[PDB]
Amino acid sequence: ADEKRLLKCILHDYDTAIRPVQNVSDVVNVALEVTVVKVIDLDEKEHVLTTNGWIYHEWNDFQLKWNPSDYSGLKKIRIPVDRIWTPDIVLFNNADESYRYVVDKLAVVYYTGKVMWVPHARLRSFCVLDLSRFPFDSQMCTLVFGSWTHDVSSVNVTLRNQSKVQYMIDGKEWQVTSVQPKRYQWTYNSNENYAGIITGIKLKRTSIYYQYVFIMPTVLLAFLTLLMPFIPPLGKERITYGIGLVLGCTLLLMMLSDRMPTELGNVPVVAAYLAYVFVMVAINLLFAIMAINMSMQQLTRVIDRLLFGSFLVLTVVITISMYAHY
Amino acid sequence: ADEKRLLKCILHDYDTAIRPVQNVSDVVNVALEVTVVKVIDLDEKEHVLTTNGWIYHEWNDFQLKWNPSDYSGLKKIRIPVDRIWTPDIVLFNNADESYRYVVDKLAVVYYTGKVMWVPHARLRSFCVLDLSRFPFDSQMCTLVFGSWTHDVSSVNVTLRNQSKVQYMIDGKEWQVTSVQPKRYQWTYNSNENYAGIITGIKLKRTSIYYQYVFIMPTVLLAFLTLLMPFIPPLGKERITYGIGLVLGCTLLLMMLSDRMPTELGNVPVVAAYLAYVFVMVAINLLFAIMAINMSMQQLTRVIDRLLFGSFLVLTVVITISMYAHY
Amino acid sequence: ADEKRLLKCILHDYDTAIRPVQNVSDVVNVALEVTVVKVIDLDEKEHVLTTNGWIYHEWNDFQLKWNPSDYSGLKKIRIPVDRIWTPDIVLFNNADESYRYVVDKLAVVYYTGKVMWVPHARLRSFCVLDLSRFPFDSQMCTLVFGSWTHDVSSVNVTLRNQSKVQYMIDGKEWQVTSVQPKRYQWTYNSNENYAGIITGIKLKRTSIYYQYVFIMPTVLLAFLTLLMPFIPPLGKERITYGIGLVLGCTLLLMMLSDRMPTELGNVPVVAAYLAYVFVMVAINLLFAIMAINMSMQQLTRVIDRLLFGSFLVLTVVITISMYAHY
Amino acid sequence: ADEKRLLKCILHDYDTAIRPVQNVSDVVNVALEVTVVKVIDLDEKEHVLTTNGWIYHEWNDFQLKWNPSDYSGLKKIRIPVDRIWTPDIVLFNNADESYRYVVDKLAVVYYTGKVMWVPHARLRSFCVLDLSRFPFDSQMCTLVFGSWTHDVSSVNVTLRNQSKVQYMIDGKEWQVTSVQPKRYQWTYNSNENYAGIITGIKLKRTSIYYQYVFIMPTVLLAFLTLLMPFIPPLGKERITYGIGLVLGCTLLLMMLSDRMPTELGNVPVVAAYLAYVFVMVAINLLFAIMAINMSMQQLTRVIDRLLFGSFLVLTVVITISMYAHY
Amino acid sequence: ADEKRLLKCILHDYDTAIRPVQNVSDVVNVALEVTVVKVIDLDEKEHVLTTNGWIYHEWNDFQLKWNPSDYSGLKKIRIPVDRIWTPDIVLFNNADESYRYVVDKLAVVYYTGKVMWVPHARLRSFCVLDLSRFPFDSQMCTLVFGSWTHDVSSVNVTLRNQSKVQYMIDGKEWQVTSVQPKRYQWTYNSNENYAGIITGIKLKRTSIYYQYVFIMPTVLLAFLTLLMPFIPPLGKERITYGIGLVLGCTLLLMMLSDRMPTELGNVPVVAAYLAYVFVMVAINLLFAIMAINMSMQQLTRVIDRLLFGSFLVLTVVITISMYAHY
Ligand SMILES: *[C@@H]1O[C@H](CO)[C@@H](O)[C@H](O)[C@H]1NC(C)=O
Ligand SMILES: *[C@@H]1O[C@H](CO)[C@@H](O)[C@H](O)[C@H]1NC(C)=O
Ligand SMILES: *[C@@H]1O[C@H](CO)[C@@H](O)[C@H](O)[C@H]1NC(C)=O
Ligand SMILES: *[C@@H]1O[C@H](CO)[C@@H](O)[C@H](O)[C@H]1NC(C)=O
Ligand SMILES: *[C@@H]1O[C@H](CO)[C@@H](O)[C@H](O)[C@H]1NC(C)=O
Repeated sequence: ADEKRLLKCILHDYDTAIRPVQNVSDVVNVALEVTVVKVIDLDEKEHVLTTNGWIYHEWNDFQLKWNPSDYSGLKKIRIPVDRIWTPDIVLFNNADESYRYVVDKLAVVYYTGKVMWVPHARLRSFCVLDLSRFPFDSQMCTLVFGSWTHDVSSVNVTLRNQSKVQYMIDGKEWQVTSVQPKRYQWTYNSNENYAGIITGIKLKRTSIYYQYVFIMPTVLLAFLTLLMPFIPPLGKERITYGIGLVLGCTLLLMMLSDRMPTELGNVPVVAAYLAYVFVMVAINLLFAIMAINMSMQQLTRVIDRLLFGSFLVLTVVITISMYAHY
Repeated sequence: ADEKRLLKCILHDYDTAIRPVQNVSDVVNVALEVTVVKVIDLDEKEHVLTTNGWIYHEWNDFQLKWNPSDYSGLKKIRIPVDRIWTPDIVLFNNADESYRYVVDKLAVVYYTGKVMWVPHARLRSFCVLDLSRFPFDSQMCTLVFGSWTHDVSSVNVTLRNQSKVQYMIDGKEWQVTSVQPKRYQWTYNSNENYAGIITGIKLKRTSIYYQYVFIMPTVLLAFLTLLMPFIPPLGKERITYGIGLVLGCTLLLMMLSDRMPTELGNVPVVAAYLAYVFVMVAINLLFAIMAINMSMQQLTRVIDRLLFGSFLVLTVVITISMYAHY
Repeated sequence: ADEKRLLKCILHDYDTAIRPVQNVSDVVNVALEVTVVKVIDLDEKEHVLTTNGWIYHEWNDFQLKWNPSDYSGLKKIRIPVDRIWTPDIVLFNNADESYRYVVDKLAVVYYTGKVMWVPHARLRSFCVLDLSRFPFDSQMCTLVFGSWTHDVSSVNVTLRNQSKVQYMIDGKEWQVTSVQPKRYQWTYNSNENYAGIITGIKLKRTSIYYQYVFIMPTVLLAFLTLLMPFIPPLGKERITYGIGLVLGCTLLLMMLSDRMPTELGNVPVVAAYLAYVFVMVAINLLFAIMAINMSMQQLTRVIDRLLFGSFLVLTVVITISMYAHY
Repeated sequence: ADEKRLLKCILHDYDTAIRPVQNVSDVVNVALEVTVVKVIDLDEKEHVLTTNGWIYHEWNDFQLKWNPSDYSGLKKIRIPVDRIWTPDIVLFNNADESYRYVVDKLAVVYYTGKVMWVPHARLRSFCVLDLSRFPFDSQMCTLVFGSWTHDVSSVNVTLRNQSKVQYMIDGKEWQVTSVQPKRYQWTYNSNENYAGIITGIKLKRTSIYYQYVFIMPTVLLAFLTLLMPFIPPLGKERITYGIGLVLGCTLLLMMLSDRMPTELGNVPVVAAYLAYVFVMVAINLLFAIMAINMSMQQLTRVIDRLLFGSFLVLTVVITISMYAHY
Repeated sequence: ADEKRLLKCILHDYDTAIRPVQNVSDVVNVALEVTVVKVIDLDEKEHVLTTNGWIYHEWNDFQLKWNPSDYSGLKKIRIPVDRIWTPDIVLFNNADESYRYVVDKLAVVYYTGKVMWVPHARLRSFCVLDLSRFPFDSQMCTLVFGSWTHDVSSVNVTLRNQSKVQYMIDGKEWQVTSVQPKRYQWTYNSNENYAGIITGIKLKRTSIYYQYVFIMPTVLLAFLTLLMPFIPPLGKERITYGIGLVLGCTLLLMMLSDRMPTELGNVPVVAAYLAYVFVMVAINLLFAIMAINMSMQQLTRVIDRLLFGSFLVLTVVITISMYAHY
């Protein structure tokens, strides 16, 4: 055939380690354009982001060079990567033990050595999450690419000439805002410098799950605690009501802890509000016990009325402070 | 022997990278028919679907050709895939890090190059699930196959001529309705175009587990809350009963949060009903507190009777709104 | 040496793809008998069965043939499978992504071509569980083996001449009853026919863990629920005691749903009894509420006495209905 | 160099399948001594033991034979296992799907063919646990090694001549008692026999975690239940206190069931004590209900005093029955 | 080209097993410098530490040598590890089944044989954690490297000449203090001796999650317990309040046990304080029961006043003893 002849005549002595350059001092302008097609998940327990995407490689090759006119056209040939040279561009903060690939076993070539190896992969990266806004958070994550082994003296990791990648991959759990990728000059040491590509993915949470699971039960428990001071001390249910709120707040705290991650910086607003209704319960149990001991003149009516007013105004201001996020 | 000499004569210089076509401009008509023999699971926590099945490959081969009359019949020979050409048809939204195979190490051949590579695999795909009807939902799943590396200019990914695949794989947990596969012409970019095969599996949930675990306790707590307004204010148990319902609703909310997935769009109907009975408990506890403070003329009888009637009508209408699904 | 000489002389041109037969129309009589030496687990959550065992392969080989008389005896030679032909017999409903092996890297040979390859493996299969009797169930499991690629026209998958495998692998968690293997002729399509070997493992549950965790607390909660009607209505404890039973039943339902699997058909007996004690606490709370509102002539004594009699007889008859299983 | 000359001159025709013996009837005396350097864990949920260690191989080799006198000394050469013959000695109850290795890629050799391959591995084995004494248990586990493929007619799996391996690997979670390895002749069938090596590791639980998490709360709730009969029937708190104990024992039962394994033989002592205190709560709630029923002559004082005495003596005798273990 | 001919001329007969030394008695001075760039996690459940980093390997190579002057410069060439010699330096207490690598498939070489292999890896090691100060702890962990197969007679595992690695890679969950690495001479046996490089990472916990989820609810439950002696015995709520505290403490214990690791030595301070609050509730319920029995002259007022004083001083002193950690 003809493709077999081309493979025989252009993979004669092509070692998979030799740098595909003519002049040793010259480098190869390896391009890159990473695209995320679907974000899988963002687990804050281990600060892992799992996003499905494809990485667009493109580099010139001095050794791969053939003319189509004598070889009957055939301007598109597909070569597996195991037989041609390959850049070592990998994601720096990969979560997986090994950097895995999907259909990264075949790369197209052109007559002017213009390979377009495009692996697809489930990138598992690390990003910092600011849970101060949690769950109404906008934790932007970063995907980073580059070569750990060789540096700018070997390859010039550059961005694609056409960077029309202003896409919005809207999902059912997150809304994704793509950020135009940039190039930064990494410095392994003082003498030598490396190259790197940064891309940004801004995640805005649009799922109702966390609101329904935390905000509604917590605010409604705060609602019952707001009505705590009304029960008369002699009813023998005031302290029982308070301890019931203790149990309910403890259950909500256990659930939130089961959900909210261990590796945390500042406390989330929902966790703070749950803690704050918990101390609400503590303080108004203090006042209920004081009132019942004093009952056995009865001026406790003014006391718990002003107490109710103070808790109304302070709880509503903390609630609006929390709501200002959304 | 005969098979050994046939292998020697037909694998002389068959590289595993060369496209098996005579004319370079011509393509190879690769067929496909995916069949699901047993669905394993559908985990909505990560929107993953695990289904066991086999995928049927069929393509003509120009190079592999022999006459059986001189070679003593032998119309069926079994060749491992590592020695012959192979299409890169893969599932687009694979959940696994790598696209794994089961007994995809041997493919049959015919004298007119008519290979029948039939891998078996545990396909792990992604689905979009409308949790509104959950658990009485019909979350359809799609399995999509195609070639990421090479495109229509290389292969024509086409459906089987005989598509009698109207089967129903009825399981003990899901009712599976097969959908006749379709072919869609994927467009990687404006200049180049690709091919793809999409199949559908409609999943009907027939498991008693979910409604037993959620609907029964939730409607039961709704029943108990419905009876709350009879408890006299002076009995010192109405508030205790209400806080007991608070604790029960909190426990049901914890179970729902543990089971119902985080990656959620609209709220499920069972979650809505649970939140609705939870705010029910809030409101009728408010009325109980107002009644007990007003007790210490006693018109609360008419008040809680009309209250009970209003909650009868609204609880029955929300319950029948839920039941309209089933 | 002599073993190296034999290997050089009898593995001259032995490709690992050629069918080891003299006449092409003739097939090779591959024997098989799977033996389970220790069952690991049976997880009903994903219908997975993990059993450790060994699979006995035995097939004649036309090509491998030498006389020991001129080769100084030596009737026992060990060959790794990577260099000899191997049947593709695999388990049809494997749960693992790939069909893995243990010490399946060496197979013995005889002078009259009687290879006795015996892999050991952790078989991970699928079972259908009739959990109506759960936990006092007898969920039988089936292990099925055969060749997906090649069929009866290639190999005759048969049982061993002697099938004395009537063993009982009694464990500390399961009673294992082996079933003699059977051969069934699988039909991939109308024109072609395949072969398969099925074996059965009857699993009796002898563990006390599930009993102690579910039946004892459930029946004792039902016991307390039975005593609820004796509490006088005016004691302000009947409603509190009833809601305490409601919370206890809710917690027990949480733990049961945590343990009992999602992929379910008919409801298990313990789950039915738990739902039934939920109904119990609901109904007797209804009657207690009616009694307390009616208290404010007091004929409720006859009412709750006949109520206790009716509920005692129905609870004991349902309890003996459950006990009839064990 | 010189080591390259050794490698060229001793790996001339070294096949990795030939048995390293001169006379075919003779066997090779393969020695072994497994050593555990750090036990990772013992999970009773799946009866798995994860222990880090190294396994010591030692066998004579006929083909490796060279004298240092003409070869400039060099008594120490390191050979990777891929080019040298190795025995198939593998753990008989391996828990992993495949038998994994750590730095089992290089083995030393001597001039008198005395290969000393010493792999390191995380052995994941199966052992039987007597949960009766749990947590104050001494569940000894066994590691068993041998050759599944070939038998005593091929290798004589023997123990090290110097077996001074009476070490104590004391950890922060388990007390490890080493047991001298023994050799047994495994019988695959009646005609042929195999070989095997047993080592024993006795695990004494010295952790305080299980005591603090189960014994303390269970005995403490038992302490509260012991004081239940003092509460007067008319105080309207005896029944509420009893149901609070019901909820407490239910919570401890849930957490214990979450921790205690499913694959269980006889009931653990802590589980038995928890069941005992739970039926304690049932019985004394029965007596409280009867006392309040007769409350509405009051001879109940003698009744609950003698009840307190009898249940105190039986509580303390069961407690000392538990304490006899520790 | 030039790199291709250099590779042909310098990988003529370079086996990947021969020690790269001229004199057999001489050793090769393999250097090492480990760097941790980002700690992932420290899971005390299995005493595992996951830290992302890179390992700096550097060794002389006698065979690998060229003169750049006649080879047109080219002072740095990139070579994959599969074709050159490699040290077997690995982490001694690796948690993973196999020692995995990231981009450890390419190593640079210099003209004076100064290979500078720099693998990157997710080190999963074992370290001892002193849970006494937990969560306000400083549990140091150790990473250790060395050669299990060959010893000092083969390689002199030395530390980097420039050890300016005094970096503080502070994260959002742990404050990381690097410790300058040291060299220790491991002794496999009496006759032979090995080498090893040890480095230390001091991990200070700065996360707010742990104290927020444990100490705050625990200290506030102790606070609520402290108010208990005020409730009058005749109010029929003191026993109910106490049993509510018992249930809350039981829930808190269940949550802590879910979080606190099983592999434990000394009890953590938070767990001890929780045990103290159980003792709190038990003792004050005992006194409450005694007071209510004695109520039916009333000198109990002095009793619970002095009880409050004694328990307040004991709780405040244990609280300040706990706070002395932070
Ligand atoms: C790499 O490309 C950038 C793009 O502007 C250029 O500034 C830089 O000089 C290039 N470096 C090399 C070594 O080619
Ligand atoms: C592929 O097959 C479809 C089936 O009708 C046909 O319409 C299309 O033209 C074919 N394309 C090529 C490139 O053969
Ligand atoms: C396979 O063996 C069975 C055993 O009786 C026999 O009935 C059948 O004819 C055999 N088939 C072939 C193709 O040898
Ligand atoms: C193996 O060694 C044991 C050690 O005493 C010996 O009793 C036995 O006879 C040996 N067997 C063979 C086949 O060498
Ligand atoms: C290894 O290096 C250390 C560094 O001082 C030195 O003390 C020791 O003697 C060396 N050993 C060998 C065998 O070179």
